[PDB]
Amino acid sequence: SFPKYKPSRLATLPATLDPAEYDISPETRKAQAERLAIRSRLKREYLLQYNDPNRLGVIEDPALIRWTYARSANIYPNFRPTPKTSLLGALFGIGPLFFWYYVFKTDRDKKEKLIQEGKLDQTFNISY
Amino acid sequence: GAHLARRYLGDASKEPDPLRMPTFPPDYGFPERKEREMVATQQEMNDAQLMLQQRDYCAHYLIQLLKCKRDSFPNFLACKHEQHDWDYCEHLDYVKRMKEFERERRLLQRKKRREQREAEMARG
Amino acid sequence: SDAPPLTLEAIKDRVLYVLKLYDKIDPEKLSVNSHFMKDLGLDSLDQVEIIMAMEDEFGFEIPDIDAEKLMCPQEIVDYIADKKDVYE
Amino acid sequence: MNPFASLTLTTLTILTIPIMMSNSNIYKTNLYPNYVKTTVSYAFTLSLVPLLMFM
Amino acid sequence: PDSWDKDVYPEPPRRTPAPAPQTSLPNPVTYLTKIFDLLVDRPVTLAREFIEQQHAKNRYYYYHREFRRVPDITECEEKDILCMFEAEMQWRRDYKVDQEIVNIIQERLKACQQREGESYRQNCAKELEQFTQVSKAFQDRYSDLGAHYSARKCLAKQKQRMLAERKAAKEAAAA
Amino acid sequence: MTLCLGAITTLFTALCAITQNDIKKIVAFSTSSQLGLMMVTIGINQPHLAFLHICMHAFFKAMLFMCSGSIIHSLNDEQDIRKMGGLYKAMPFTTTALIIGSLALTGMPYLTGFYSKDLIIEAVNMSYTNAWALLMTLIATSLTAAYSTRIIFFAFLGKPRFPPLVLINENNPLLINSIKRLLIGSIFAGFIISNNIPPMTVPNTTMPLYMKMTALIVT
Amino acid sequence: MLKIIIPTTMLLPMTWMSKHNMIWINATVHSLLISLISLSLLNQLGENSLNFSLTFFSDSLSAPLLVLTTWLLPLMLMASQSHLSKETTTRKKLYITMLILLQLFLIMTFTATELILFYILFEATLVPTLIIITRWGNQTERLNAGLYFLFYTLAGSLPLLVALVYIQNTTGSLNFLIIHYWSHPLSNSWSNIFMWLACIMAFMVKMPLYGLHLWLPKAHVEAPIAGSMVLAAVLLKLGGYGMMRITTILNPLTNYMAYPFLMLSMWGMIMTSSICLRQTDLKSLIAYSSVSHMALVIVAIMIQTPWSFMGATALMIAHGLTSSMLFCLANTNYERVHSRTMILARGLQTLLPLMATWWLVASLTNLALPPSINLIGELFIITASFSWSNITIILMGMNMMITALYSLYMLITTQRGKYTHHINNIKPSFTRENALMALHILPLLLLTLNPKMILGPLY
Amino acid sequence: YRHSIFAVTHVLIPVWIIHYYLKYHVTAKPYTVVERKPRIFPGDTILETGEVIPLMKEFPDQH
Amino acid sequence: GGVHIEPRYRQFPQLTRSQLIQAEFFSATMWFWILWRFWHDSDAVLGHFPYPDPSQWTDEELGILPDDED
Amino acid sequence: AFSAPAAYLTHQQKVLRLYKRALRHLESWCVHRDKYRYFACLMRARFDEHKNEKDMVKATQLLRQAEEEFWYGQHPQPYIFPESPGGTSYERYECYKVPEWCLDDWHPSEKAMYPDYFAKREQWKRLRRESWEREVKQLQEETPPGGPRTEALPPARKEGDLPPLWWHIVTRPRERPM
Amino acid sequence: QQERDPWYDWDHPDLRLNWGEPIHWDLDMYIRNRVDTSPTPVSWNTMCKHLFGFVAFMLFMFWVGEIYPSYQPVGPKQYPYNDLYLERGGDPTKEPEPVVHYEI
Amino acid sequence: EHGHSKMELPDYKQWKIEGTPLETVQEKLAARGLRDPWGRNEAWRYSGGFANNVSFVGALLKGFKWGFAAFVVAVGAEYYLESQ
Ligand SMILES: CCCCCCCCCCCCCCCCC[C@@H](O)O[C@H](CO[C@H](O)CCCCCCCCCCCCCCC)COP(=O)(O)OCC[N+](C)(C)C
Ligand SMILES: CCCCCCCC/C=C/CCCCCCCC(=O)OC[C@H](COP(=O)(O)OCCN)OC(=O)CCCCCCC/C=C/CCCCCCCC
Ligand SMILES: CCCCCCCCCCCC(=O)SCCNC(=O)CCNC(=O)[C@H](O)C(C)(C)COP(=O)(O)O
Repeated sequence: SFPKYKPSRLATLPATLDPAEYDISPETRKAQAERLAIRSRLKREYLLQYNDPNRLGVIEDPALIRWTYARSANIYPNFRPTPKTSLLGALFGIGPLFFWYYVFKTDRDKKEKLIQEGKLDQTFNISY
Repeated sequence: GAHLARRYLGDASKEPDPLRMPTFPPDYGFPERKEREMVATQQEMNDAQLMLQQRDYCAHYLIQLLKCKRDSFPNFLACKHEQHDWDYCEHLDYVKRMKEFERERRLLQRKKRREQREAEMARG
Repeated sequence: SDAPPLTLEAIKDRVLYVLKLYDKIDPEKLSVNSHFMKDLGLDSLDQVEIIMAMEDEFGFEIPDIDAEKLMCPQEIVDYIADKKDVYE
Repeated sequence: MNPFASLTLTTLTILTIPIMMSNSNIYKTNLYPNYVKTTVSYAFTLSLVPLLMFM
Repeated sequence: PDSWDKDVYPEPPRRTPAPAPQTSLPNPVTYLTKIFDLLVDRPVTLAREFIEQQHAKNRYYYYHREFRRVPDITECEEKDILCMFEAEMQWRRDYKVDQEIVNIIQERLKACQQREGESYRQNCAKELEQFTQVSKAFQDRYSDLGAHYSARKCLAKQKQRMLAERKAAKEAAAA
Repeated sequence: MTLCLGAITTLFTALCAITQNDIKKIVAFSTSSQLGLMMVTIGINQPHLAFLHICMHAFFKAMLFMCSGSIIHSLNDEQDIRKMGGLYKAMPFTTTALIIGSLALTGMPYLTGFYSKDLIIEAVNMSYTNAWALLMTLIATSLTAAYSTRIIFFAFLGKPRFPPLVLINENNPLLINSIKRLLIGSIFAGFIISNNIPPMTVPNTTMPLYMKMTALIVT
Repeated sequence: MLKIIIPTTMLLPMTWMSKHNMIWINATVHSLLISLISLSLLNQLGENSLNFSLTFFSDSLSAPLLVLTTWLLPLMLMASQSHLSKETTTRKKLYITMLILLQLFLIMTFTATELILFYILFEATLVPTLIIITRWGNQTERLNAGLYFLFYTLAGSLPLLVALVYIQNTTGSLNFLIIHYWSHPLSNSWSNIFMWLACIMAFMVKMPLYGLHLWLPKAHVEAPIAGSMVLAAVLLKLGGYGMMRITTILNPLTNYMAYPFLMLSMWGMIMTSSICLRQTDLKSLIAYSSVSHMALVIVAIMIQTPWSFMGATALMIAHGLTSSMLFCLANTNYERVHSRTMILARGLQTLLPLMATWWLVASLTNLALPPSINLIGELFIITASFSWSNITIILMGMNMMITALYSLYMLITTQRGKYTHHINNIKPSFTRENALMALHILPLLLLTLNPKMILGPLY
Repeated sequence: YRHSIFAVTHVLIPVWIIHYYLKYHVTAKPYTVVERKPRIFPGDTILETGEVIPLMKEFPDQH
Repeated sequence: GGVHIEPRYRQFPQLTRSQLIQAEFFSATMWFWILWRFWHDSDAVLGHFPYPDPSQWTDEELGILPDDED
Repeated sequence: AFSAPAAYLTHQQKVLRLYKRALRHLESWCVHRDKYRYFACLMRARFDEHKNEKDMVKATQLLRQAEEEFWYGQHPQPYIFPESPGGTSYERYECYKVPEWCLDDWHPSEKAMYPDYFAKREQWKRLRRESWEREVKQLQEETPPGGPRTEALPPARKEGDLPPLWWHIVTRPRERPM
Repeated sequence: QQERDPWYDWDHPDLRLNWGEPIHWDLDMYIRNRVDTSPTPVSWNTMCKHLFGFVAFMLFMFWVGEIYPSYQPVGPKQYPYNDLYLERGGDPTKEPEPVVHYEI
Repeated sequence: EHGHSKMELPDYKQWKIEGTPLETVQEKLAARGLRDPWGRNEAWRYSGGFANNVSFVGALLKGFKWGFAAFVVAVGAEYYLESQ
């Protein structure tokens, strides 16, 4: 035996170490066959549109259009106010602002006090 | 190192801390206590403007070394004697520093022996 | 670079050289079109070792999918010529 | 007058001339790398003088 | 050079040592500087002389502008706009002059630091104290005014400072 | 902070270097370790000596890359050391240039490296510094020697391991002249520059005999 | 000041009485001549201002903006000449008329001795931009973008008119000179707080502020190239000019009041620079970069120190030129590809080398590479913020890094790598486009020789 | 011949402009070019004044 | 700018005498420089001034009294 | 890379690929030739022991277990050929690969140079225009109903026919165009 | 996208994508120029712990070396004129306490 | 001017395992009943000018002899010149 490799999010499982591949069944073979059939149909369509001499333009890719539209324009109509959405939005949109306001306010209060008592030694400070 | 092993593994009060040296008066050992000597004055040594950390008791040999280095320029190996002299003067300064360290160490040793003898006689 | 423009003759010569230094094959029986599985009685592992030798000889490595379906020296030469864009 | 400044600025200035000529015809020929190399070598041998003055 | 006043930007006499060749070997520096002179300095000098005689053939002068003194913001009524305008212009000119004064002092400090080299910490104490004094003065007048600064804001700052000083002096005397 | 950063950088980079297969990666890690040593010199308040190190390292490390690039070009853009064997006789000028560069990097007495790196070791040893930083610097010197001999052994001594079609050539004036200029530099520049510049720091003119030879014994 | 205004007005009859195939030539030539005329205003004094008359004055804050506004029109005409080729003469003349009216409104806005006149012209600039966006726009969302752009502006600016008329009722004058000389402190009161908010939010919305920046991506993406140019180059700077003009009355209330805005901008620059990293659109990426730069300008104006004001002016000019160049480059790509998505057309450096050089220079100047005026404003604002508080630098640091990242990202996605195999309609770049990029970029590298010319009145 | 023209149009010409620009425009303004005030060692004499720096304190010389 | 050298295909590549003699000369010059510096300047590695022994110094020069005076 | 992929990998394909990877990584581990030869023969011998095994379940047990061993000792920095997908010169010359249709955009003053090349290119364009029109029908008739099942193209079967979808395979720029 | 097969003939060889295939929602984050999920010979946790351990150990030992420095059996350097008082800061009108250095 | 000289390959019978470490490999392998099929393929790495190797210390001492001779000549000349 040898020490086991533990997969993670940023270091996935190796292709040859998946327990699923060794479990072969006729259903799995049919699934792979139809997957490659879809891939080959798409490849055939792309090459048919690609090789033609008459065509002199960018080939339009419905997958790319769907990707961009879903990323940009399909977000809000599918939004639902949810405790997860509400809490994450409130945190990520309010917490940093108040954190930085507190930090800067404390820093400026300390500086103002130090300049009131005058123990700040602002010699040669002429540009602001 | 040998002093590091003796200090960090042995007795802290046995050996000094180099930051606060010396911890004893100078003429505690003997009342003669000669003072150290200068050859170079303020004005000429400022005119040489050597460097602040080079402004030590070995200044005269350094000044003559720079004199040779400026005069016999193309022969950058002409004056080697003054290089040897300035190396020797720094050697003497370092030897005197080592002797000062050893002296303060043995004063500390004898002093500690003194209070331990005093403790022995007091308990007796 | 200063690399000479290797030709089909040089490719085939080096292929047959590597195959003749393969002691599992007697040199006088092999040929340009001689098969590997049947004409020389070589194992599939022997064929992939031949692929090893080819890759170490020409300084480039053939993908496994193309390599596993190469059974003749002539078609190997043709494939490598296609890869290297050989004129004559 | 005290050629230290003139030489130490001339080295950096002549280091820029091939960039100026990069739009000229020499940039379209095969002699451009040799031009740049000769310029760099002359800049080095010219900057050797302020080093001697410092020494 | 006569182009700039020696008293405004003082310089030491610049004593320089003499060449003392301890060996008979001809140093390259002297020959190199002589050939540099021959190949560079002479043509530049003759070009300059030609340009100078060309300049002397045509001569014209320009005069530095002088400004009168106008009543400042303290001699202005609370709503009289003309005198406030004049006082604001005068105050802005004085602000520019003070900025140039600080620039001159900083130039003196930088020149000293470079010129005295390794002993700059001792031989430039005069310029350091001079800059400290002028910086103290300049900071008091304009440090907190900020953008949209004006003569009225500067006067208010001076008044606040001088009431603080008067209160401190009265308390110290009556301590 | 500067001293500790330099020490940890030189240690980590040398440790990574002593086990790499790409020659360019090894020499780049050598450069990073030298930069760490430079900041070690800075941290002990010796800036002029760090400048001298910069000037010497420029010469010999640049020539080291000239040798490496010559090897890479001669082996048909091969950078892995596993595919390069006997080059001591197959290509002699690059061989002697790389040998001299490795000797200068390691710090051979009277070589360009010796004038700077020896003073680096002496000043770090003769200063009120961190014990850990000094130990890491010594280990970094050990690892510098280690990857130097690794490069030499895996590129120059063993049997050839490159593809059979031999395209090894050096007879080109440009490469030879460019390498030999930096060779003259990496031989004589340290000596001439050290004896021509004015003195700028107090020397460690006295030193224990075993502690004077620490750099050489570690190397 | 009429020596600039009258030729701009005469641009309209000249365009409408032009021969059907000579409008572009006539318009570009006379626009360049008017720009040359505008250059006279740059010779400012260290004294008050260039008060031409009771209605218009010039300032070294107004002069660079006026020069940029005049210079932008020939570039917009050259950019618009391409996609308006299949268009009738009447509608092309209408387009040129709208551009001329926009320039005239901007020119009168930047001089504007009186605040109500400034507001009237400031809101008059809104109509031509709205019509350009909603008429000569390609997508179907141009109507929604126009609605957003109109209503954000008007919601911000309607309280401003009430505040201005109230201020004139109390003080008695809305004139800039009178206001500056007669400025009096504002007591910390609820009414004064709301007056401050009404005076500030109208200019805050157009910068725009991070909270209120939504209209801008829509308007920039959906507008034509001339609309995008005028929005990114000049229309965003109106808010900064208005704030610098109106902030004088606001003190001493600004210090307490400024914190919500300072925090919003310091976090929103990071947010928008980070948004730029994950974008599938060139125009949206450029819009978000503009939002980040204008957030920094907001910070500079709110700090309200001399160095802040000089940095804000320099950054406004530099950002205007850089963003106009970036939009022009994206439009040149779009006119060939018709997709306006970065990941589709790739490896354009191999096919168009000079255009790739233009891309590199534009991305470098957006990255604030020294000694460009972009970094001059960047550094002045950063130093002023550091003096304001030593912690701000950390945020600023992040911003700089993130900025560089996405800039080079935009340079790497579209120019480097392998060209898409299928696209074959990538024709060689025209002389018009190369001239457009050269005329965009040369003024920046000329201005970096004379930075004081764009450093504002506090120089 | 190749190295004759190049050493004039790339070395001699540039140094003519810079030396003229330095000696006549930059040094016209104060504090633009500042030197080091070179070292003065005992026994040296100054050309401008002619005086000689007195020698040192005759330290005991041995080894 | 070189000479014509053909590939070799599994034998030792052709060696010009010029490169060999240049490499040998440079290595010999480097070794001669090392040996010359070693003979002329040997203390740069071995040292010139001895390291004193602190335990060998007598108590008289160091200012030590026999544990009872002070 | 040239051949179309299969719907799956058989057991023998997997064992051959594992043999290839293991032998390459052992060569990476064994720098010297004699050591590599000895250990490669030892590995080949070990590999051949289970060659006549007939149990499929046992066959599944074999190799997959070996794969875990291979993953444990896979030499984290293996040797890669310079032009391979992990090599140091994998895509060095992709920036020099310019498409052919770009020549259609050349200025006539540029096309004045190299006239024979452009004449041959015109002949190629004519051949492509005819051959594509033939290929569309040929692929339409030869393709199975319901769409293709494997992305492999049939060869030409007539006399004047050309391989279907040939234009962008024949007209590759080069491996090293400049 | 990095761990996709580099030998398959993709329609976009650089991005390793096919024409009609669906696109991952986070494609632009995985473009071989950015974060990748290719498995490594060493497991993620081992690298983290090993990396974390090495960094922590280095930090602690540097702190210890700060606590326990190294020096020479020597005293402080001695300087002639009132510890170089006049040319380190100046202030000649104060006449500080004189110091005489010990001769040994 | 390129390398067009029609290079011809050597004879394949020249490469023999004898006299190489591959002979030791063959002995060790036949001690277990195995034989290497590629032994003759790698023999050229031990056949020609690659047969003679050098040690690390010998590699470092590339020009020690000539430098030593020059050193002794120079020191003798200096000793005979200064002694005058
Ligand atoms: C959405 C994207 C961004 C849009 C723009 C956002 C920026 C505008 C936000 C305005 C900033 C704050 C407004 C008022 C600040 C006053 C200071 C106050 O916060 O501090 C304390 C005030 O205490 C409490 O805050 C009292 C007010 C509480 C009621 C306000 C609602 C709080 C949250 C509402 C936020 C919604 C804003 C958007 C509306 C559409 C001080 O106590 P006190 O000494 O007594 O009052 C001093 C002022 N005096 C002198 C005039 C009397
Ligand atoms: C998002 C913008 C920030 C919004 C912050 C607050 C939002 C909530 C407020 C909603 C609208 C409230 C309407 C009523 C406010 C009343 C304020 C008021 O009357 O002060 C007027 C004040 C004093 O009143 P007098 O009676 O004359 O004084 C005599 C006694 N001292 O005089 C003024 O300053 C007039 C100025 C008009 C105030 C502006 C009112 C609107 C709110 C301010 C603008 C903020 C919202 C901007 C919208 C942003 C969209 C881009
Ligand atoms: C350095 C890194 C370490 C790597 C570790 C590697 C571990 C190696 C040990 C694995 C053990 C095995 O053999 S794995 C056991 C897998 N099962 C079988 O081999 C059964 C039938 N064999 C076949 O079908 C083959 O194809 C064959 C007949 C050989 C040829 O076929 P051809 O006739 O079609 O060429």
